[PDB]
Amino acid sequence: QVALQESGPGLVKPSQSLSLTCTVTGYSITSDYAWNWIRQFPGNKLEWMGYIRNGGSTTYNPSLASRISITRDTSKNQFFLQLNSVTTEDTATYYCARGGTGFTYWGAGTLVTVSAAATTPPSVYPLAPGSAAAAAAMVTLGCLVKGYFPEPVTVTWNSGSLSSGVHTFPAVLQSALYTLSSSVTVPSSPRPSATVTCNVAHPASSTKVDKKIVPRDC
Amino acid sequence: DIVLTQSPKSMSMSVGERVTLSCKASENVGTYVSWYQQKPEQSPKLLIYGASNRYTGVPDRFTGSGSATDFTLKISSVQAEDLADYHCGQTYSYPTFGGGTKLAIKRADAAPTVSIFPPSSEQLTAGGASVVCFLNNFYPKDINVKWKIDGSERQNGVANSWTAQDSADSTYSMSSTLTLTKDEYERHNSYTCEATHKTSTSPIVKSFNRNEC
Amino acid sequence: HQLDPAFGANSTNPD
Repeated sequence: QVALQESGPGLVKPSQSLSLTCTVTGYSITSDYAWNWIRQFPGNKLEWMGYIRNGGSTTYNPSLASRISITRDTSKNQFFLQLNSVTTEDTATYYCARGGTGFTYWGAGTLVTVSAAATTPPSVYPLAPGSAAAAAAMVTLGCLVKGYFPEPVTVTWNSGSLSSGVHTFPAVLQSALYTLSSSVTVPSSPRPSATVTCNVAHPASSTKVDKKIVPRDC
Repeated sequence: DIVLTQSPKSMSMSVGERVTLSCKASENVGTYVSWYQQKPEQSPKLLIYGASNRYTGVPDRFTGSGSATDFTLKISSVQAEDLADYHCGQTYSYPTFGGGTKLAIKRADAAPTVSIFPPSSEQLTAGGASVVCFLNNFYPKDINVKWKIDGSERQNGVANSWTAQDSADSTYSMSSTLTLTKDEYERHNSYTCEATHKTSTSPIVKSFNRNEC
Repeated sequence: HQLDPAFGANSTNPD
């Protein structure tokens, strides 16, 4: 089928120019169809930025028209977005999409942050309970991933074996950086015998951590 | 520039109920209105195009009518899986989207399951010190968590985060995190977290004393 | 008609 996939910068300074790259698989971007760039701001809001047509014509949004440029590379089968003079209001998550009878095939969407800040890797701390050998027949261990820039981070438990009883909480910005945590609930039996480990990944900084949940003293 | 308007910004609904969202064009868009579905950490998915046409793999429970200006969308029976934001957009002039209607599921009351954790050893060495506290699997969303170090209420340093509904059971889960300097943490005793939900006449209070190994 | 205006050199808000 049609498989769009955007890539490119994650965090870029202000007044600078952004440049994403959407690569499509399973359909030439030169035989029928509109090839779009749509952006989704934090929360709920969608904004169609424009598109590169089959013939290679362009129709931008009358408001970003003075700042953007959508070109293509017909041999690599990829079209690219270019956002100049990026203000901090421009930070959002970007998608490339096929357009004919509505927008049909959307890309995974890559998030772009416009901040004067700097990339700082996370401090991952393991959260163990302090009170005998748990509470009931259920134990909830957790993990605090604090101080990292910018979003996102990916946390899993024991490489994905612990796929249930998991809760990952949305990050909140603590001044110039974020903090995230994630709990996991399991029975008191496979808690200290079996060993659980939270594994965090902060792509933008190429940091991958495997912190273990050890029982606090007693 | 053709403004589109979605009505119920949000809705709560039981299962088997009959949902009905509404979208409106500012100036005649004809029948070029389409509905998208956006679940947590997923890309939208086309649902209806041409104001009335369903797409592929899209279950029968989704149908759309409407023409030039007034458009709607139905769900014969809302299922747990039907939790997500619903957008619409016109593809007549320049593509402009609606405001999205966030649709949540109405389940029954369920009290949270709190669990407060003491600040990890290494973090202290690292200078800081965070007392975490999870409020898991509750409903309704409305909860108030209150920290109290040694009896006195601390409203400075706390950071709360909540999760999107469902989780196959249609409940929520909050998390509060109080962040202190080590010193300050080291000069106090009891660190209690106090959740006050409506499925509890009195508040649920978990706590720990900085003096028990 | 299927939603092909905004694309194939056709519609576009006036003014």
